[PDB]
Formats: sequence, structure tokens, C-alpha cells
Amino acid sequence: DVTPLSLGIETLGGVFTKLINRNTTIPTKKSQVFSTAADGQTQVEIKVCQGEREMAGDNKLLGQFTLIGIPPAPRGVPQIEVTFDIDANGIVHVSAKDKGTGREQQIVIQSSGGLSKDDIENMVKNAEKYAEEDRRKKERVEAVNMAEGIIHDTETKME
Amino acid sequence: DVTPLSLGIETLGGVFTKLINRNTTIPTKKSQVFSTAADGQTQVEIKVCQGEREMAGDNKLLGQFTLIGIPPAPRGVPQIEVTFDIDANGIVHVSAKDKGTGREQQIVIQSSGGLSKDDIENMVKNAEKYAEEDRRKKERVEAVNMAEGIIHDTETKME
Repeated sequence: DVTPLSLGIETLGGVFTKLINRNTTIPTKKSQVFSTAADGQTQVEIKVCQGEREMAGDNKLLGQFTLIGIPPAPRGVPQIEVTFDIDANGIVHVSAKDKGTGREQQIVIQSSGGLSKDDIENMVKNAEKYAEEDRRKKERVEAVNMAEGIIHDTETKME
Repeated sequence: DVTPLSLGIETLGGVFTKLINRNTTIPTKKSQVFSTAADGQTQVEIKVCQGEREMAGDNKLLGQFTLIGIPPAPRGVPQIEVTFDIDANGIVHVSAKDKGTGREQQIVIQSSGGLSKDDIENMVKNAEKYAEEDRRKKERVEAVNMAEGIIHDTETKME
């Protein structure tokens, strides 16, 4: 038994960060650490998405939760470990843990909609159709995001 | 009663960071906040320099001291304020204070402690001589300093 479509979460700029590539044998587990997009950010919204598109919004939203109680710290400091657990029954689990505090909340997606073979084929179709339009939109967001970091590193450093 | 030469410290890459520019009317107090160049950096070294060259090593070292006990934190977090307080005589009171922990370390030096007015003009001439060599060195080092930051900000972020 395998994942019909790629799974991931929406990250800064609307980009879809893939965590489990399609046709992965289930059960499966995959982790990645993320951080806050801004200074003083007390929470992070985890939008679990499914599809093959480069931008989250163009994919199916399966579930949504918010990780509460991240102590205010500067942009990019908090270490948020996001883990995708898919059990044998193909039920999606996504936990988010602030490595520092230990604060953690998890979403269990017992039932999302129904995913038809026609829906799957269509999603794979649009992904290939809009591929270079997607690649260019993703590339631009990545530059804006990198520049945001460049503008935020205005302090001189020392050894 | 102005500063004979520019005063400052050594920062990341060996760059000379001015705190008090040349011909600044004294007495005067000037400050700047700096941070660590590496993850989990315990200390910072303050190398008080005098001259007009773009790299600290090519200038006159007036004083050197270490500020220890910076609580381990990622690159760019610790807030180390460096203060240069000059009086009428030319005595510079240099301090390095960790804005967070409150820990302070300080020295006192003589900027008026210069080896002849002939050499103040020699240093000014040494600078104008190596001005293009320096802007080449400075732009190469500053490119590495930026890349170091961009690489330290690779981690994906979330709103």
C-alpha cells in the first residue's frame, strides 16, 4: 500500500513544502525542522496539504492546526519539528513540537474527503501542465524570502 | 580638538568597523550593537584599532580584551553593545556589554597616544595608496560575510 499523492505543509510565501513524496509505502514517518517567519511570533499555523503543485493553495487542504505558546524570540530562532506519521490504515498524523519548550500539539486526520482515481490523475495532469509556471512562481517566492532574511541580518558579527 | 584618526574594532572577516570617524569633535560618545558569528559562541574579542585601512590588521592595535560568558545561543542572537567614550584629553573608555545578561568588560586607551603627527599623515597616505586594493579586499570579505548569513538562514520558515 502506497501514498497516492505527495503530502506536505504550507510554508512562508504560500510554497508547498513536501514531506512525503507520492508512492511512498504506508506506514511511513518523516520529520523536518522549521522556524518562525517573524520576530515575536508566538504561534505557527500547520496547513496539511496534498497534491503535486509547487504552491500549497493549488493543492488540497487536508487539515489545519496551530501550534500554540512559542515564546517570543527573533525571526528564525524557534526550532519547530514537524513530523508526518501515516499509520497502516493510511490515517495522517502531523505533530509540531517546539524543541526548546517541549510544547507540542498534533493533528490526526481520521477522515478528509474521498480521493477518486480521477481526482489523482487530474492533480498529476495540472502539476505537469502548470509545471514551468509553478517553477517560476516558486523561484520568485524563494528570492523574496531569502531577501527578507538578508534585510533581517543587518547587525555586524564578531568572532 | 578633533580625532586625529578613525577608531574602531575588528569584526567578522577581519574588517575594521569605525565607531568614531576621523575629525570627530571630542569629547564624544558613540555606540553600536554586534552579535556572534557562530552558533553557541561563549565569547567575543574586542580589538580596538586606529587608522583608515579597510581591514583592522592593517591599522594600529590600541587595545585588546575578551568578553566571556555569553549564554550559548544561535549566530546573530546575543546583543553585544560596544561603546567608545572619548574625553577632552583624548582618553577613550571602551566597554563591551552583553545587553541580555548585563555582563560588562571594559578598558581605557590613549588615541592621543600616537607616534608623531608625521605618522598620522603617513597613515592617511598609506590608506589613499592602498584604497583600491582595500575596496577589492573589503568587497570579497563582505560577500563571504553575506553568504555565511544566507547559509545560516537556509531553514524553512512558517507564518
